[PDB]
Amino acid sequence: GDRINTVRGPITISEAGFTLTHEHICGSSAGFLRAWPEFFGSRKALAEKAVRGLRRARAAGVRTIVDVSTFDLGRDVSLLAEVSRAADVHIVAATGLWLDPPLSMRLRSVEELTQFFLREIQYGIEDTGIRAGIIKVATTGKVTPFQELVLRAAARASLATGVPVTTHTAASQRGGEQQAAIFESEGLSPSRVCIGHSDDTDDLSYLTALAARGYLIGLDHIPHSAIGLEDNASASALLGIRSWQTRALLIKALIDQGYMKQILVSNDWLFGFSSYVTNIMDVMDSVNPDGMAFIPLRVIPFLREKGIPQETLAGITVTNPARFLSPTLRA
Amino acid sequence: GDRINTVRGPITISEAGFTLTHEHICGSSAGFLRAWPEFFGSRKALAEKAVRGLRRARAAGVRTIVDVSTFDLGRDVSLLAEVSRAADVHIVAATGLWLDPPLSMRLRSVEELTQFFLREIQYGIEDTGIRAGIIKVATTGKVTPFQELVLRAAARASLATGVPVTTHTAASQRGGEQQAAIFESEGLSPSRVCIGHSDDTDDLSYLTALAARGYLIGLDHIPHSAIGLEDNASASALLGIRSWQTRALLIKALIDQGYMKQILVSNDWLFGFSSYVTNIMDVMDSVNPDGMAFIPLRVIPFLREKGIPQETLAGITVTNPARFLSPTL
Ligand SMILES: C[As](C)(=O)[O-]
Ligand SMILES: C[As](C)(=O)[O-]
Ligand SMILES: [Zn+2]
Ligand SMILES: [Zn+2]
Ligand SMILES: [Zn+2]
Ligand SMILES: [Zn+2]
Repeated sequence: GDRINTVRGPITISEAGFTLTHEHICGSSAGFLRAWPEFFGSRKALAEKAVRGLRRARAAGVRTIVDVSTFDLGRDVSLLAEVSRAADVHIVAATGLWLDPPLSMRLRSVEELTQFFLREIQYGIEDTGIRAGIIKVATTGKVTPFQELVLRAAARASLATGVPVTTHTAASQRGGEQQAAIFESEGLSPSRVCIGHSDDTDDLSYLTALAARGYLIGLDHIPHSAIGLEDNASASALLGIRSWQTRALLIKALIDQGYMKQILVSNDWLFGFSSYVTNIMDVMDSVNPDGMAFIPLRVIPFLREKGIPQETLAGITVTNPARFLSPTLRA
Repeated sequence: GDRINTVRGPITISEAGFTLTHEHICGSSAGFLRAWPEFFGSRKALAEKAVRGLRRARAAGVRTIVDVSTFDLGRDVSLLAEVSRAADVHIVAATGLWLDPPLSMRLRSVEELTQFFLREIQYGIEDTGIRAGIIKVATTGKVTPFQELVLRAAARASLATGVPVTTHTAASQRGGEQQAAIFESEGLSPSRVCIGHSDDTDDLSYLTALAARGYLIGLDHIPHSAIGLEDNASASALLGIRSWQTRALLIKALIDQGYMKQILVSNDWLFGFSSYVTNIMDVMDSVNPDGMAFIPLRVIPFLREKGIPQETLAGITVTNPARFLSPTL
């Protein structure tokens, strides 16, 4: 109803405040942080870096982040709880599956996957008793048969619990349209779904058409940009070469079209990143030293400068995430 | 030098006894047992099944198993330590990588992989202080570029520590030849290497040639013969069409060639198996109700009746594993 799960327990949605709806503490792989912590220097070093970063985000006004790391992104909810408590920032944990499921997940049926997502929402993650407040799913442009199982299981878990679904897409492939079709074939309301990484495209017809159907639009890659780093193949492939201003103007664009209630904004940042080339984190941190504070420190003023009312910005950063995260469906 | 690391700490070579050199407590995926234990009923149920299975094997003469589950096979060394202590059977843990590395492993350099294998051997696995006593690697027929990195990292870790390397091969594609070539390019002695799943072929010339170069030959799929399951659409690509006796005779064949010193025998069994289709464990347990006791209860007597002397059988099951596992440079 009006309470959501965080890694410190249930909170009322009024307490969430300024919420970043797509972030990561650490982007990794199942088991990896605990098997090889010195990849990140140490577990302690990683935790301290996350606490420093989250504390700066809190100074800048952030009160909640949603960590959309799944099992196969190496989600360690014990780490999430430790850094949440120390930074005093709410963290919502995720269930679901991203793009790197191990065999023990890849070979499961839609029914089995449904019961796994329900366990993480209704019972707890691992043996921690920490419950997920969101379901994260990911597809390639053309959805694979396994990915379709994952989306149907996510829809079924969402209908049984009321918690929302948020996606990874290839926006240049208009990936959201095939995702939306599968979700609706399962009876899932578009108001329970955020189509993420949507600022990766400048195709406003695609974006507005999803928004008109009641989907939430995740403009969550705003600081991702390898401009100046064109000589870095791996960084360019990851971040793109569109400017952060270009990405942010899509926020204005969707407001101007009348869809401010459908916008969710985030940084998609992280404090460690093992599921890409070595030292990618140092490259990203040089691009955006603000980290997760990039949205409140850079983007919000940029948009106010362009004339967007304060009330509108507050609605996008506070009201929209609250409506989205509040469990809404079967009691 | 003459101490072997187990999940309960170091043991002397003489303590190892009858050793099964390729086994699994649970074939899974990294993080999976912790995240979804009810897939196996419960963690408790899996543990209890494994303790009964190990005690059965112990009553059939087994004293040590080598669990060749890697990180990406969901190795949980805390589970191994628990079941080892309750069954009074030594378990040697593994490092290395099998065929399901996640992105955080697949994108690593040979230098990075070498350091991870070294951490698990020299420092410990996770935060447990339990050190690996063997390095497990796997390839599919024609070695992929990443698999080649794994094999080279395994060779370098072995050379720094004396710990042996054991492999998963496609024997029908003669995959050991490519593995050996890579190991030798690194300066690794063949006597530190077991080429596994070798009973999956009838090509005796292929096996003898490897043995003559000094490789250990892992005849570890003996009970994966099934016989009777052609109605199944997932128990013929995992299990066999040749009888277990046929596989077992390869042991005798190699003995007769004068290579009994080169032979390692095991079951490649497990007590849980999530990295396959659902309910596979039920199929497997019905086909081989002996589990890890299949080697001592069926294969040893079969060889004895074919005229292999006790002393030779003890050499294969006690002496060879001890020489293989004892860290050596
Ligand atoms: C963990 As990601 C690079 O898919 O947002
Ligand atoms: C874990 As296996 C079936 O490759 O020996
Ligand atoms: Zn993503
Ligand atoms: Zn992300
Ligand atoms: Zn194998
Ligand atoms: Zn095996």
